[PDB]
Amino acid sequence: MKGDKKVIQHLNKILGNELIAINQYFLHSRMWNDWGLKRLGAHEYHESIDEMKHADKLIERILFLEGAPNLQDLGKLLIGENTQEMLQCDLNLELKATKDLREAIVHCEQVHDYVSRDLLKDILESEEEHIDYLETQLGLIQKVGLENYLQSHMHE
Amino acid sequence: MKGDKKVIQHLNKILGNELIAINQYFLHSRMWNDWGLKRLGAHEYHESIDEMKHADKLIERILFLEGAPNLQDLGKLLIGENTQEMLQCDLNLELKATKDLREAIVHCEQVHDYVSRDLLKDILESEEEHIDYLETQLGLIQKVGLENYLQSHMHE
Amino acid sequence: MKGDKKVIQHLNKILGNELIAINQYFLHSRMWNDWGLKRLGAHEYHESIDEMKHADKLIERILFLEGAPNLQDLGKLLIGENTQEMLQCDLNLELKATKDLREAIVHCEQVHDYVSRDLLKDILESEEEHIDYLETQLGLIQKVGLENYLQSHMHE
Amino acid sequence: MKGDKKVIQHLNKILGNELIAINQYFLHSRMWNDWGLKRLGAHEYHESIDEMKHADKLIERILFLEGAPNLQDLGKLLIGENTQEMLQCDLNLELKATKDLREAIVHCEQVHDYVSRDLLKDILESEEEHIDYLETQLGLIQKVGLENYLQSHMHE
Amino acid sequence: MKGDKKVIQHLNKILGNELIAINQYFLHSRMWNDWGLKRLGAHEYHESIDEMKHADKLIERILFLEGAPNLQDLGKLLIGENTQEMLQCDLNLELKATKDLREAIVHCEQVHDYVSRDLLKDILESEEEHIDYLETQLGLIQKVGLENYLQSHMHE
Amino acid sequence: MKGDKKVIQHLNKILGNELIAINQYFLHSRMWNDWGLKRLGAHEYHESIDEMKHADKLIERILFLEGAPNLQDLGKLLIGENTQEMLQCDLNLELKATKDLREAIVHCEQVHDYVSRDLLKDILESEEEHIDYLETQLGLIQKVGLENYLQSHMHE
Amino acid sequence: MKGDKKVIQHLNKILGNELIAINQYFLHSRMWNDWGLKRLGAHEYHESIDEMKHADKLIERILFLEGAPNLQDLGKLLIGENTQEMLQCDLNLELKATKDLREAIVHCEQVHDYVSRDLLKDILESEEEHIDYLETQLGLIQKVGLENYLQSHMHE
Ligand code: HEM
Ligand code: HEM
Ligand code: HEM
Ligand SMILES: [As]
Ligand SMILES: [Mg+2]
Ligand SMILES: [Mg+2]
Ligand SMILES: [Mg+2]
Ligand SMILES: [Mg+2]
Ligand SMILES: [Mg+2]
Ligand SMILES: [Mg+2]
Ligand SMILES: [Mg+2]
Ligand SMILES: [Mg+2]
Ligand SMILES: [Mg+2]
Repeated sequence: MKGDKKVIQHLNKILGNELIAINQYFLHSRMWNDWGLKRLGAHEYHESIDEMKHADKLIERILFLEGAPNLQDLGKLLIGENTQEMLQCDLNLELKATKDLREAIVHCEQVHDYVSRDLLKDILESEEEHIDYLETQLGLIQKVGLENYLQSHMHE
Repeated sequence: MKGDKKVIQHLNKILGNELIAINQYFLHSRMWNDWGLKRLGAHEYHESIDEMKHADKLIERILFLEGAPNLQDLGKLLIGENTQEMLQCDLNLELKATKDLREAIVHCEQVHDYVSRDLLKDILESEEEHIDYLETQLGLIQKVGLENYLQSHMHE
Repeated sequence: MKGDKKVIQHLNKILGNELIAINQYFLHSRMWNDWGLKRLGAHEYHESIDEMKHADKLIERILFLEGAPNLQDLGKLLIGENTQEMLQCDLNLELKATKDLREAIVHCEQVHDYVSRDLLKDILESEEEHIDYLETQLGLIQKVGLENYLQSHMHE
Repeated sequence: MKGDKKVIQHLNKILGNELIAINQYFLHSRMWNDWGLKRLGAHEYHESIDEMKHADKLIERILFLEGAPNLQDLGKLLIGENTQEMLQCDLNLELKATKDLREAIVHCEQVHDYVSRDLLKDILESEEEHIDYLETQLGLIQKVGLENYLQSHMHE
Repeated sequence: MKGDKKVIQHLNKILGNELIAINQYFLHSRMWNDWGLKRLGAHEYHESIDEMKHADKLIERILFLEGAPNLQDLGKLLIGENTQEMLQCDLNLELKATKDLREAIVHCEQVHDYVSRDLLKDILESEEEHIDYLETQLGLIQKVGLENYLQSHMHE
Repeated sequence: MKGDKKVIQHLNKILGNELIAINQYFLHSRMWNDWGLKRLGAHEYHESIDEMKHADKLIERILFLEGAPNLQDLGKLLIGENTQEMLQCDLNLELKATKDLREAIVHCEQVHDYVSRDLLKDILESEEEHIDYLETQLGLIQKVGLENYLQSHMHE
Repeated sequence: MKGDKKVIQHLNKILGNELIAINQYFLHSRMWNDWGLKRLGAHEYHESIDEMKHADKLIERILFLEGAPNLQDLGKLLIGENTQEMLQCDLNLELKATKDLREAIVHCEQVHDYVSRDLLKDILESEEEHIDYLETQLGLIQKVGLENYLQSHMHE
């Protein structure tokens, strides 16, 4: 089914966002696991997996719409050097991701690609939940203090 | 069954403290969830549900006694701005609530409405349990420090 | 995550409508139960629980958007005094609730708060279900007569 | 297998009658559901699924005999404005359908297409069961009065 | 609940398309079964059923909005003559159906019927899935050859 | 029960047709098994069994009507050289059987042997299902090519 | 544990080959699914996941050896335009990978990183397995013809 050319370019840019997210989160997860902070390791693993499945849905929809998914161009991964940095790196990436998603939905509505709008909304619902998770972890670092925070995240 | 007009007014006043407590404890619980203090939030939600169950039995009786239950005149919620303050706000609401129950129960006794008294004594017993919980948390903030106390209420 | 001010104002308004509905529907339920019309009491109870869950999710959404939920302001409860009027009251409240949900959806769309839009769309479909129930009961009173209608809501 | 061209004509006629029924009964079922007469909706809904199954078997048989099933020429639906009129419309349709069934069996017998005859006899048997139902609902409306009849069909 | 009269008109037009597809997919399913292409027959059978489900919802919504569902009017079936022709007819039909769905959605948004919108969107997502299936069968016919393609759909 | 002399003679004739088919189908089945076309072997085996069950019920009826079942005079088997001719041989035999079944039924009706007619109708229904099967296989050889057809019938 | 810095440069090279592999195989999978070659898509999906597991174990050995994993530099993805090109692209990549694996292993042996060698020997076995699969599919396309080969990979 021939899709709108700019819809597809939007979808490929979200995909590019999801592809940065997949790898940033995966490496952060394995750093935390590596330092002995398993609870964070595991939680960040699942965030990564989540973006993979978003990427999958985006690849699938591009192909249906007779476009060409772009998995070659990998943007800038924001890699913190401590827990507090890592969390804010992921939050910076999610805030870039959310306005880009918002850009695309406006366009889908213009051209009446409502199915693609809905796909993007469900993705946007999920990135807003990751923002909440992330912000809240920064808050808890202030309320309980970094050392307690890390302590609460050694084990599962 | 025609009731005592003043009992009904005591019952509506107790009902009135219940409705404040429902909205306050509920709002406090979501606040605590929102901040990542999910254990504090789950406890406070069950407190709110409890107050809902008292209101339901109060309403039921008022109607049996051919009064008119008052769900319209909501009073002032005591919303704290941090955890210590939120606990103390629940406490104050409860000290007020218990003084009004003791007064209701005196008048029930005087007019021989012994079933209404038994209801209020049950509720009173539940409010004193609540007070014990709140006083023990404040106690615990002091023994272990606010930071450790908040850490032990992040997860379940 | 900071959200649009007129959005949060819109949510606190929808929330205010829910709180009216919680109290009004709960009291009508206990009223129908008190009169021996257990089937109406059961159904009306479950409407009140529905409004409660909607209010929980608004409250959760307002806090994430860094707003301050308003459980303190409680509008005019519309209590009927017989079955026909309590139903007509519920309906009038629901029609006001859906005019406000539409306007608040319009606004979330303009400002690209698509997740808050989707939440409200969900609540709105719930309210339209409640409107269909309310309207059908009033038609059924006309079809089978009030006495048969009440007979059919005696037993659970 | 090449069948009698005229037998095929009858089968296609019978089919058309069943296509009217499907749509008539479905809409009637859904009108009744919409008025909160859930029991009449449910029964009428099964009458509709019933005619769909007859239609399936007529389409299969037409094809086997190398006919062309005609699902294009939808005849006149008989929609009522109230329960009693809806039932009387169902009764009118069914009585036309059995006159045609008997015509078609007469021709099947004549050309020795005994299988087709048997197919139409089994349909005829269902159609007579449906006549019996409709005549009995109309007779019960008289015996218990419309308001009781409809009360009895409010809930499943 | 009073619906916008031109929403109801669109709903009835979508209903009208659904009624064509029901009859057209069912007849195609029974042709394919009759030719021994039973995997094609079953899959086509379930596309028919799914359209019957969309019709049901559309009739249900129209009656709620005080509309009158049109099941008397049946547009032009596109009956193919062989497997390629039948699939292409189903695709042509689906392309008309998605166009009218977008048009109806634009209008629902305009008059703020966001629930009708959401329903129409769910259907559109289903219609688009049927389009992918059809385009995909047509493409496979080209990759594997018609003889093999049909071979692969003889047995269930 | 002394049955009609000519009814009994028709039943012996239909039995003779069954006896041919039994042997013809059993030999075709074992030829297809012997050539490694096991799915055709199995299917033809079950057609053989079915004609055996028909021959049983005819023998039981003939004996009840005080006749002599003729199992001795075996008509001409139509044995084919390749899959295509075997299916066509089966079909030719099935078309002679249905002709004799129709003439026997006509006679049963004139002399009012209605139970014999009902027996013969059930067999006719089975034979038409076999005619359907056989014609459909000859059509699929045309559609997928002989080599694919046979390929799809090597393994059970 | 301070590990050899050139080993760590190998591992990051092996890792960067896995990262090409993941994306390449995951796009081929989804192209195959989008063409209806669902058995090819599923098989290539699992090759993708397999490489993702390889990528995970290398990141972990690197972090433990005190190096910094590189997920930022995405190699050249070899994306075919038909099934046969797709498989040769996979094979092209896998021979580049095995070359790099053997280099890296010889170096591990020099410095006595026997444990990183054993991890590399395990990955090398996986890739040789995948080379066999890919060669065998190319050789099967010659033996059975492309139309049969794709036909056999339509369904799962
Ligand atoms: C750094 C690169 C990647 C790493 C390290 C990685 C790692 C993993 C791991 C460990 C799993 C779990 C496999 C299992 O044991 O079940 C997984 C699953 C998965 N991956 Fe990846 N992956 C990467 C890239 C990608 C990409 C680029 C995509 C899509 C474009 C993707 C899509 C998926 C999907 C759909 C799953 C299945 C998730 C589920 O349903 O559980 N991955 N990945
Ligand atoms: C801001 C106001 C309120 C909020 C947010 C609220 C919310 C809730 C929620 C989320 C539940 C759990 C329902 C479920 O998931 O099954 C609940 C249950 C319940 N509510 Fe409320 N509610 C409110 C006011 C009230 C009032 C005023 C009453 C009674 C007069 C009431 C009576 C009840 C009862 C009896 C239950 C069931 C408890 C049980 O037996 O498990 N609620 N409410
Ligand atoms: C007004 C148009 C129609 C409507 C609204 C409609 C609706 C429905 C619904 C809701 C179902 C049940 C689906 C499920 O939940 O599984 C159904 C089943 C079915 N329909 Fe229809 N349908 C229509 C036309 C037709 C026609 C024209 C035919 C055949 C020529 C047909 C054949 C069938 C069959 C065979 C079934 C399955 C019955 C069973 O459960 O065994 N339908 N229909
Ligand atoms: As083949
Ligand atoms: Mg496609
Ligand atoms: Mg009373
Ligand atoms: Mg104490
Ligand atoms: Mg927050
Ligand atoms: Mg045929
Ligand atoms: Mg209505
Ligand atoms: Mg005897
Ligand atoms: Mg270390
Ligand atoms: Mg080899």
